[PDB]
Amino acid sequence: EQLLFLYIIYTVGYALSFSALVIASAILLGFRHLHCTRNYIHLNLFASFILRALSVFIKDAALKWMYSTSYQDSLSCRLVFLLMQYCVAANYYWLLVEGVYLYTLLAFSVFSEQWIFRLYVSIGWGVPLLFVVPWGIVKYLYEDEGCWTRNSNMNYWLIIRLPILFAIGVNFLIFVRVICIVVSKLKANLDIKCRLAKSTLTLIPLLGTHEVIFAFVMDEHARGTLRFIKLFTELSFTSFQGLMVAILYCFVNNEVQLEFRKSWERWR
Amino acid sequence: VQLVESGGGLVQPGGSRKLSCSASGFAFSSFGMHWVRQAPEKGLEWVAYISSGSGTIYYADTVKGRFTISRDDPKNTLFLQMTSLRSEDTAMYYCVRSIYYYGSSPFDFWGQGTTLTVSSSDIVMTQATSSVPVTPGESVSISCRSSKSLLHSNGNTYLYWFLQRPGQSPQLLIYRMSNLASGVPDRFSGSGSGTAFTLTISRLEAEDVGVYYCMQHLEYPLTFGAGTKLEL
Amino acid sequence: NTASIAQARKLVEQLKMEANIDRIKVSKAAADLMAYCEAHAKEDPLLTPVPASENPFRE
Amino acid sequence: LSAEDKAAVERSKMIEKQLQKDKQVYRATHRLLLLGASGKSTIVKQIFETKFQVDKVNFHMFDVGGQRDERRKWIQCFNDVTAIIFVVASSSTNRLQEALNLFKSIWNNRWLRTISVILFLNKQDLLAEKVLAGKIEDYFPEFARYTTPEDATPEPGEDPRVTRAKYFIRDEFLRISTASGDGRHYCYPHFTCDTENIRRVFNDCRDIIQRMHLRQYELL
Amino acid sequence: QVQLQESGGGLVQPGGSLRLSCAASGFTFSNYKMNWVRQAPGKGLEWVSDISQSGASISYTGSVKGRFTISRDNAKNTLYLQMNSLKPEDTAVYYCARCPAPFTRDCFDVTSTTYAYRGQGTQVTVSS
Amino acid sequence: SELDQLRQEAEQLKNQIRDARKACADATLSQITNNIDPVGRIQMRTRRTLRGHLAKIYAMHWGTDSRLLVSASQDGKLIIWDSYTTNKVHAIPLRSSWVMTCAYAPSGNYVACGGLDNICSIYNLKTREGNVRVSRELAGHTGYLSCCRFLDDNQIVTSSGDTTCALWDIETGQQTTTFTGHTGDVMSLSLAPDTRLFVSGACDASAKLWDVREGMCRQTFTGHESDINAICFFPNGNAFATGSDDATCRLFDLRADQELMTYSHDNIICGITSVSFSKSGRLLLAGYDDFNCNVWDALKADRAGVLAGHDNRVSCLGVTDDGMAVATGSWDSFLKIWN
Repeated sequence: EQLLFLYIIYTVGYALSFSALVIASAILLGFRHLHCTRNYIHLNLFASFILRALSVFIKDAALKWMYSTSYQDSLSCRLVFLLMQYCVAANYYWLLVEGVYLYTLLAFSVFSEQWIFRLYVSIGWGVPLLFVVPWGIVKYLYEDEGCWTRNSNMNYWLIIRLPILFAIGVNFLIFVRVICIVVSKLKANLDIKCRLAKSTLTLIPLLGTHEVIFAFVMDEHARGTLRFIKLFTELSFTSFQGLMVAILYCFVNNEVQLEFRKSWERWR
Repeated sequence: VQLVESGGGLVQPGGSRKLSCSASGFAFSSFGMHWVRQAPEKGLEWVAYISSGSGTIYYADTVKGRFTISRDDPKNTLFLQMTSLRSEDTAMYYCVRSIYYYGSSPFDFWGQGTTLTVSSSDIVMTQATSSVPVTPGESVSISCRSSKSLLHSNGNTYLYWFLQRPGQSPQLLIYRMSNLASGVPDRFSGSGSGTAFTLTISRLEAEDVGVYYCMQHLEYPLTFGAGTKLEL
Repeated sequence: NTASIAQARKLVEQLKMEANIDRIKVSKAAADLMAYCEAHAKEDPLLTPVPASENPFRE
Repeated sequence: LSAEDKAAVERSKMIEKQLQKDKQVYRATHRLLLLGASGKSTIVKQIFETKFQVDKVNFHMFDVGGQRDERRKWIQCFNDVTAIIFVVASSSTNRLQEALNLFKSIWNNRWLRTISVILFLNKQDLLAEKVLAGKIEDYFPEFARYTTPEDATPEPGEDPRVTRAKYFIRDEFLRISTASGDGRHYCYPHFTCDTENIRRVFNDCRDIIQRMHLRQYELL
Repeated sequence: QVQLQESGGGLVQPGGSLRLSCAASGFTFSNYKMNWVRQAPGKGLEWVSDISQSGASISYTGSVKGRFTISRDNAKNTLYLQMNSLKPEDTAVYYCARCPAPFTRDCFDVTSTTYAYRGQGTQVTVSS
Repeated sequence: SELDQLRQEAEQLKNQIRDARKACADATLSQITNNIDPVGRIQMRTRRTLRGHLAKIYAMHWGTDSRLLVSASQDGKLIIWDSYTTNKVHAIPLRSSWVMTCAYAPSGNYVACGGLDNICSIYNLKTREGNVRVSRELAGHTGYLSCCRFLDDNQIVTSSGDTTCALWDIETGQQTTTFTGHTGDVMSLSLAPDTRLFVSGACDASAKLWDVREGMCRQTFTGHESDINAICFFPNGNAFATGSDDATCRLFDLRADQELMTYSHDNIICGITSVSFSKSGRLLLAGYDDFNCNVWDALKADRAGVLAGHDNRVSCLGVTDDGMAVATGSWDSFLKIWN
């Protein structure tokens, strides 16, 4: 009855979040000076969001505009459904790319930059294809439905999930190792609570680990408005991550900040 | 410096062969390379072209498909595969050096060459005349005309001059129609304007009699004139 | 201590040589440089702007 | 339109690709500046230039024993050096104070503001028998109030007072370091003396690398 | 010219007092942090004191702190060193130096007696 | 102690020289140029960005053809750019990675580079064997090399960090003369247009004028507070500009043996590390150390132009022989050419 009000109130907020995120991609794109392979891992990842918020914003008309006005059960439906269900894995794998690059920088010391970056853009774009094409084959032949509906079987909607679970798990693990090494530096050195608060609360929104923060027991918060509580937590955290990766790595980054300071200096 | 072509000789029509160029004494890899042909007693013509780092091949209309050009930088040696041979290919082939940057002198060295014997649109270059009687001491003025303007929008006028002494590989003399070559005495001096060009030799003496070729480089294919013979 | 002896001797001969030179009025020097700058002021492409054809870095 | 300048641009892009290749071979080598007062002949175990490697990581160390001793100019060169191996003796003539003010100047310089120092305090054992058989307070008075803090692991066998002297020197240098600009760079003072200090240099380089990446990521 | 005159110095008995001083022309005395350096016979050089642009931040060598004091009158463009309770080992030539460049916390002054911005030096002997 | 008497006539000679300079500084430059008209804030932009260097562009030098320019980076790379086609005509690896100066022979056939190995390497550009190669290893200096300039294709004048400039006969391999006399490391030498003489600025705040053949100083100037980083002779060959760690520039006029102007500003507190005039002379390109370069009206000492452009120390600067642009090579590894 009520969460619909949340959806229709945060529609414009999430569109403007998408806008702020593409704005931050543009800022990290144009300057020619913030360019560095550390930022091309970022600058694409923001697009993997731009692939999503397009969906949940411009897919909305798939349930409103076309339902504002049966033949549409041709490809023109299930192809857009695959667009959304693929941009989802594109996001959940570009978070993984960012994490694997973090570990790559902070772990090993001899590896080609352009070669490794090309390997990462592959592992970030192809792999969601390399396990959403078998979904296409199955949901085309064996249990194809109209517009490729929600979940035909227990093991046939596992197709989209299990590799996304792998990506989320690897993001969590590399996050844990990054925090282990950070605190190892910090207590091997010559008030920490602020340090680790700000640190981890910046390292989680980028790597997208919040999902595995509240993902221990399932199928038990399905009543007593607890299902809606779970919906609120998960939907808000995800629909915030798009804003938050930009807000913490494009507005509060000292390098882009001094870039803007010097740019205004250069504006007489 | 040492461009030794090899492999030529007798052939059967339509047959096949593999000409090589052992190129030594310089920075082989940094040099773009050409092949050029001369029919036993006719003028010059460019045959095939490879670039530096084997990154661009160009061919003349008469040889595309039938001719292959390749290089081996570690072995420091150029290669041409002859296939689909015709009677019009019983000629002498010259392995040619050339390097391109601002102010360079391409075609700076044409190897000795080797003969091949097989027996059964563009920018036209109007030479002066096949043969001209001349004696030492005075000044001579070899003329040349072009179908198009060789002067470019960039600023360079793209015409080269070469001199062939009897029984040896020709030599570059002038580049971009005005600039003298290395090792070439001030005696020679070319000049001109758009589609009008000349090689003027003052103080003419011995070691100067041969054929004078007026070629261009404004674009591919590369053209030539028949060649003005001078005598004693 | 003889290193300072030699250095002072050489320094003082250098001071003598540089002191016994001619020297012209800064009025003369400044007027000369100003005349040079006003003369060759229409003949340099840094101060003197040149249309965008023969500023051959343009494009 | 690139009539003959097409081949020019072709050779330009070939040489530019060569620039990419040596970018690969440059961004992955560690330039470190030696700054003496040894092991440099042993640190090349694997004349001015000195190249070697640890764990397939290649180190280019420049010694500067060829200049006059006015450094305010020919040291700016090393603003992009990875680390400064600052090889200073432990037995002081007053060597410790000249070394102290040299270290302080390096730390404060506007180009070396963001360079970590690796401090090597040579000949600690030689200082040990020197100050045992017979001095320190004769040059630094504040050595009388000093005692070794409990968080300083000694080498067993020698005099806790010898360890106290060593750590007093180290504490002077780290007081320099922390007194201004801990935001960008850090001293990594070791206690040399005949082991592989190459491992110390390697581990400190890894530490500096990781710290710089964590600092651009907004973590450290 | 960047010239630094120094004054004061002579044969004094141990434990006495002395105020050696420095008048500096050839720069804006404010902008640099000054120095006192010394050379004791048979020895190289060594740095004794430091005083910043404002003179707030100050420093000494260990063997003179509390004993010697460094002050600077930027208004008068001068640098003073008050030596007290001297010692036989304090006999040396004392040079007023200034750090190479202004507005900096950096200094490279002491050398192998090869430096450009120090005065000529006043002898100070402490003996009987 | 006769040395005390030596210092005595030395100091009285200094007083006599300064009094004579007062008798020759009877009207300063700013007094009479005041009546002249201003210029206007020159709105110079970038025109090209040359981007191939792996490390700080530490030195640069045009060629007399006013199109090519050599540049030296301390990764060990000496590359000859063509500007118009912005192409890498050559790229040269060096015997040692630390170089503080490059030089382009006025004939165009050679380049010279040197630095912390004390040596000046001269490389043949127009060789007939293809690739470029080091023709000469001029190795007689005891400190580092900071500046090298070509007289002609055979003799080079090189200032070192041992306080000596030098003249070498490049063909011979050994030094023609040793211009000694400085007390601070020579930081920049500037050939007179007629190459009959040259200035050199050093780290003792003093600029010396020498006679290229007699091999002996002819003047010393001192109106700069701190070390001299850069020096450039006027087009006349009568004045020169010096730039120092004091964060100002000075005109030292050769005839009057003294100073004419100071180029200073309240904001600037950073040591200027490059200087050069334009071709005419009315402007002065001072490459500062707060990442900018300023364009000083040399006859007014106002600041007119500001070339910002860069994102690190601008460590070199030089105008074309025909006044067609300024190349600025900073520590961010970009050469910016400006019209």
